[PDB]
Amino acid sequence: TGIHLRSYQLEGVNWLAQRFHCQNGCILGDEMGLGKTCQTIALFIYLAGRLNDEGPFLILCPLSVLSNWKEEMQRFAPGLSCVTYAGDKEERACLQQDLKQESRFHVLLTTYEICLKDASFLKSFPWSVLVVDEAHRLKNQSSLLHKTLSEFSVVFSLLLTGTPIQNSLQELYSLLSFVEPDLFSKEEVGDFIQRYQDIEKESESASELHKLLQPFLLRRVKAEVATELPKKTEVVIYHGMSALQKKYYKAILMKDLDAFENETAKKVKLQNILSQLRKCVDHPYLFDGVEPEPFEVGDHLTEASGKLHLLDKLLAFLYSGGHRVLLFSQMTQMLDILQDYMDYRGYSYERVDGSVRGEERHLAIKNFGQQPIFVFLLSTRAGGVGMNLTAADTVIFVDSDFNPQNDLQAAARAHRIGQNKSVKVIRLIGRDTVEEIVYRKAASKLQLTNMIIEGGHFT
Amino acid sequence: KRHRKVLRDNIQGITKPAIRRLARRGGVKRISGLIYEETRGVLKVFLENVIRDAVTYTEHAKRKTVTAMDVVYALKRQGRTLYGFGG
Amino acid sequence: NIQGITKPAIRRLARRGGVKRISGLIYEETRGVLKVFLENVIRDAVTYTEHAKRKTVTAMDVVYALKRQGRTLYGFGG
Amino acid sequence: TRKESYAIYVYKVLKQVHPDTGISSKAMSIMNSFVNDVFERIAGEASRLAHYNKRSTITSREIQTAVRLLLPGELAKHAVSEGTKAVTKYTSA
Amino acid sequence: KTRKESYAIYVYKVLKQVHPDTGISSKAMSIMNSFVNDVFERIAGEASRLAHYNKRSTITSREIQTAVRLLLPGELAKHAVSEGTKAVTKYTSAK
Amino acid sequence: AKTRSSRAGLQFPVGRVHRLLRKGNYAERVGAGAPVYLAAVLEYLTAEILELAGNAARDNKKTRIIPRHLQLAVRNDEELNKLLGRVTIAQGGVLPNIQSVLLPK
Amino acid sequence: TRSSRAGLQFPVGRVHRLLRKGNYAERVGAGAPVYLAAVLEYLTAEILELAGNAARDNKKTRIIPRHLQLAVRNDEELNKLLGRVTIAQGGVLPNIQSVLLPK
Amino acid sequence: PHRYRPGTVALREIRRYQKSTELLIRKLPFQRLVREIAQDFKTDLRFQSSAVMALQEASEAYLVALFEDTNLAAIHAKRVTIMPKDIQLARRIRGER
Amino acid sequence: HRYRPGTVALREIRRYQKSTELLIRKLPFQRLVREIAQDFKTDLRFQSSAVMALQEASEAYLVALFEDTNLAAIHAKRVTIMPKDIQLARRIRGERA
DNA sequence: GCCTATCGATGTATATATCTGACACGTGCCTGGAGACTAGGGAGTAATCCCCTTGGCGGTTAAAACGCGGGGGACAGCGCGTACGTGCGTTTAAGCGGTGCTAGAGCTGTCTACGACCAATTGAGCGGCCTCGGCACCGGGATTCTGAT
DNA sequence: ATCAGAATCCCGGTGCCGAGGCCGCTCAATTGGTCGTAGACAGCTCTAGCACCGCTTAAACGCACGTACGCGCTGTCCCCCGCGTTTTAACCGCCAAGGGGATTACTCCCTAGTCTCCAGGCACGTGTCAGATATATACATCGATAGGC
Repeated sequence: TGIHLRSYQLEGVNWLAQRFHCQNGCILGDEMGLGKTCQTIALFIYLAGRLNDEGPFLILCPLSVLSNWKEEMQRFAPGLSCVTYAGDKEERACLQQDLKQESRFHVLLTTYEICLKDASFLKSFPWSVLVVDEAHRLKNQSSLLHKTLSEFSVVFSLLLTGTPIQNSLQELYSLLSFVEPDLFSKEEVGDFIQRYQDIEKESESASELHKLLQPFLLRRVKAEVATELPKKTEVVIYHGMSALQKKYYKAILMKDLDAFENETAKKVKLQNILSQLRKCVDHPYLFDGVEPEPFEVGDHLTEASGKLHLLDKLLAFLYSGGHRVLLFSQMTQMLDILQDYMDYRGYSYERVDGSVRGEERHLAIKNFGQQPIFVFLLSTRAGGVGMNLTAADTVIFVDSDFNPQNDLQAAARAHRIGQNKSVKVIRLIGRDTVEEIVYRKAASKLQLTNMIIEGGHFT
Repeated sequence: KRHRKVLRDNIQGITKPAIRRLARRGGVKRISGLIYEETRGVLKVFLENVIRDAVTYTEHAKRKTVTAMDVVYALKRQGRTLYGFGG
Repeated sequence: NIQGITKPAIRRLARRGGVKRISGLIYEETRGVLKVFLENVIRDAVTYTEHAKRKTVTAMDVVYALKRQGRTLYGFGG
Repeated sequence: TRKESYAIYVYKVLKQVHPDTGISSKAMSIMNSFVNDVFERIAGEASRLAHYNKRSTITSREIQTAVRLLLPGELAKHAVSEGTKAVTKYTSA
Repeated sequence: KTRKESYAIYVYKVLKQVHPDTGISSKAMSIMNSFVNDVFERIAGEASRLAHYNKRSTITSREIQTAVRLLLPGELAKHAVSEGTKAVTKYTSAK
Repeated sequence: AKTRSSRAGLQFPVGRVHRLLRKGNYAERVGAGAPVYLAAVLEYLTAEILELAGNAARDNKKTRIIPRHLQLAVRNDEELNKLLGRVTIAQGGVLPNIQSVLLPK
Repeated sequence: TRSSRAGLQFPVGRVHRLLRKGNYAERVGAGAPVYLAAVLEYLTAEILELAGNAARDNKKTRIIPRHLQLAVRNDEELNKLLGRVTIAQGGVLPNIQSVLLPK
Repeated sequence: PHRYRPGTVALREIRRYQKSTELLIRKLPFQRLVREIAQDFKTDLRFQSSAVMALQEASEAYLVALFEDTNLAAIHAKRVTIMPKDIQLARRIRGER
Repeated sequence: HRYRPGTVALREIRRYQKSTELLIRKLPFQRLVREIAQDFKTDLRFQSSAVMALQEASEAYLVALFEDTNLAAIHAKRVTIMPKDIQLARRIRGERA
């Protein structure tokens, strides 16, 4: 057997074991990480070692977590032969001959791009189950990921999340239907939009909708599990733009001058003004050549965004208060600007980015942990998932997101499997800018969702 | 360092081997490298003429997208005909 | 009677065509090329003549033929 | 929305020369554009012929000679015979 | 009996505009007359084709202007264009 | 049969052709013979073309005609090649050709 | 006249008439013939300049086909416009390639 | 070790590229170049996707034709290597100016 | 004495480039035209002008192709035109069958 | 110095395998086609006028033809060493799967500014006959040459 | 080398007449008012196009090497040019038929446009299997070595 750690584990396992004893797939929507893996692996050894169902398991999880996923397996379940399919095409080819032709595993560990390319094995070789978490691609019924996976050969499968429904009900019935479409296909064919009239039955029978779901989905809240109950406080920094980017802001709204041709904000493309306005408020030197001299490093960088004018002092102040931080950016070039600021300060940082390999990411975890590195520089999409980044006392969203579910996912890198400090969360806003507008529209998506969607064990 | 990146002009993005690959389809056995830049120039003149007329069709239609028929009419008005993109 | 296109006539043309020296094999080839060219022109002009129910060819049939054959000659006709 | 095409006619004609065969949408698309082109070429010439011969009215005679003014001889001769056969039996109806 | 129109007097007067001292030959006039027709022929074909491609019953100044910019290279086009709009301006300002 | 094409024994749509001619502005008027004659010509041409393409397709073991087969036929018939000389076929390619000088010996 | 109303020497009414007969469209707006006439008059004049100059260079006053051809072959856009076009008795540009010439 | 004689593989390439018919320029570069030239005529203008493919078909086709003429020009000079002047002569003799 | 080889050829070129007059004897050309045309149809009559128009167009048509052949020979680093040059040029025009 | 092998190298052809998205196909739906109908003048017929091309005549000259020397270019072959075809390892960014946004293509309905239309009106520009001097083309010059020393 | 002389311009003279003008007139362009339609305007819809990320890798790039090709060089020779020669019929001005074109008056058939009726053609959804693709052969032809002989 594995380990006993947390009170909600066995109840969840018994629920899951019951669900699969009901001979269906199901959904577990509890908060982020929480060792849902652990409870899932407990379910596996419940199969392998109480049911004695040693039918080979398969798992898909993101590239950022695979090594930590192995670590979670290695911590408590080396009693399962868990093998990972990874690496160069040659490596992938060898592992076919070495293992797929050989069945010498309890668990197959895989990630999405590889399993899509090598789907033939996943069609052809029967698994006991697939499991997927962070599965939010399955929000989209156009995703080839879902279309292929729904074709793969399994007895049943388990769907996991701690961030359900990023935008809209179609995501729900997609997620819902793709687990048991043999019943629910009519739902994604759109009959459910009728059955619950596009959610417009709303608060007047949200219990009815969730009564459709509570027989099939469990979700348990972190605040309900309470436990460590750390602080998470969000704050928002409405601050103005600097005069240079203000002029660029006018120009992006109106016209670029030939000064902005020598700096070459004209002779460049314009067919997403929002993206350009965002860059403008975010930092004008995100535009190539808008840095007035490429050889320099200096206060012009720090001033050319009103954000950096504050964030320099804020970072220095926070670091001086011993508060270490995670910085999440919408765009890598702003992380570069932030890293240029780090380099300009000589402040010491870690970074993870889509180009960074998972092993390099893993060590970057051990490098931002374990030592007083000022900041972890994180791509929101790649970096938001899974990790136990407790080493930061703080998080700042340098640039605003379009789905608060991303902010939740990113913030929930704290507290997952415990956190033991006060954590402060900070949102930067261009005061009197589009950033306010994006914020308001994002908040609207939040207000559209939880007020009904919160049902679950909540109900 | 990272503060900026410099990128080659897309004219040179017509790669040397791509030209060879096309030239081989034209039956070209053996090539002196000056061919490559010369071809780019030739193509640029060729593209420029077609594009100008195409955009001219687009503007007379007051469209904001270039329409594929604008290219067809441009090609055909410039005396070259290409089926399989409407007609 | 194709030899009615004299050698020195061809040479005169080639001189306007800036040719310094001419191998004699050119002359028979020239007559060949010209004959095919003329015939294709004659074809269409006669066709316009027939279509107009005419017995008499007009330069209009010629210029129409030329216009169909990717050429035009200002000065004749109109 | 709706648009015409020749496709069904091309399809049936295909089943004449090669029954038990099919056609890519690409090819059918190509065929349509080709038929469009041929139609344009003849009709413009028929215009000029009628204009030169002062006729307000395009007539079959214009069609015949226009095709003669476009096709290589044997194709024209075949085409002329086919148009003749079709028109004569049609008007005989 | 027979009669036929020309462009000739207009060309002749235009010649007298550019070079009042200067003369011409009937041969040249024939060439010019043919040339004038061929240009008109070219423009009108485009103008028709444009209107058809734009589902338009009616050709107007736009078709001529754009056809000219299609048919003419260089500032020669834009001179002609500006003269056209200018002449249309005179016409439209005239009564 | 009501269908005029059927009275013409054609496949091609006499009625549509007649309408197109009426709308084609090619002259002020159109005589009732002109549409029929053109329709037959087009039908003949299409068949003569498609037959060679169909052969090329069959020779390539394929029951469905694809652009390559058209291009081959159009370029194998030099009369089609001339008729379509100012014309290009998407993904048609070209006929195989090596000039003998390039061959090794 | 409409020609005079436009301040053009070219015959706007004749141009309009020709458009009527030319069937180029079902309908024509009044500006079209006006604008087109101006184009033709302009291009006519522009040619006649070089023709007169060539005649002056030839010490002639009666413009002659030689002058017209030489003019066209010395104005590239016109040579391009008339590239598919030939002029009776016009001849060619006098020129020879250096390979041919004596040392 | 081993090596093929010069041109031997190119002959296999030539045969392969005469049988195959796919487009040969990388689409993404080709799109970028077009959109640049478009901006050079018109500061802002969008594109239909298919229009780009239509352009690339015409472009590569046009080029391939010009290659053959240059090939024959070099062959006419009893040269196997092609050189730019053969292209210029070809364009000149194509009447393309 | 004799004038040296190819010397007066240049004066001839200069003459025939500077002059602009027709180069072909009318009656032979007319006879050729007529006895060709008879194979298109019997007793075809002609506008007198049509013969001259045809001759002009024919002379012009050859003249250009001749100059194209000249360049072809020149590119071959030869000064004497040879039949291969014409056949290449006509095909590079695309106007040869 | 072959010319025939030899292995065998690395190739593409041809093998049979399972697999899917594009395609033959059936649907309801409907507008453009078909079945009527009339209106009138476009196209046709026979008509005459006369011009034009036809065939023909003559004499004079230039153009074509032919004989020739040769030197000059076309041509073949040779040595030189460049630069380019090849196979290598390394890097880039092409390609792809997304993610999310909305600008504008496409449709809708409304109308009324514009042009087609018909009547009469006038001189624009056309044709016919007219006189002239810019044009050819002439003879005989001077110039400005090649090309032999 | 320089001067020879051949054949190229430049010039005044002769003279011809196509070009340039004027007149008679007619018909089409101008002026003018009416009908009714297009298509310009405004509005609403939602597509497909634009943008950055995450990730795989086939691809491009760059490297080093040797090949043969391009190239300048050579000599050989012969077919071209330039030329005087004789021969030819194109040329041109001349004549004169009469076929064919261009001409008009009277004419019916033919098509434009009429409305009625309605299914051939289409947009759409369908099932399914042809080409897709796996990877395996086969045995190619391409090779080198370098056989022997």
